[PDB]
Amino acid sequence: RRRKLPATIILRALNYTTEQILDLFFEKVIFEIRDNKLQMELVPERLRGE
Amino acid sequence: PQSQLKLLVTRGKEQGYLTYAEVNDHLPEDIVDSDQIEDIIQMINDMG
Repeated sequence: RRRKLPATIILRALNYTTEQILDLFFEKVIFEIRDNKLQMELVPERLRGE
Repeated sequence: PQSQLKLLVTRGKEQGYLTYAEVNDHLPEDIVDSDQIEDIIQMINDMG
């Protein structure tokens, strides 16, 4: 019943760096700079609800 | 950016009600005491 703490703080105690936590709870979006002037990888289902 | 205790107070007032658990965690990292609460519930209770 103790005082509230930000969730991620437990993961850190499990030896997970911020990069690792992000790697866990979020998918990836690959931004390619190819030739010049940014290109992006697109999973066709990502465009739902936007 | 900061000042802590406002915050539990200002929220406790606008809601009109706060659970006994609502104030405990919303309290600043400064006062953790058990018998601290005893009189302060009487403080918030005469006001809302």
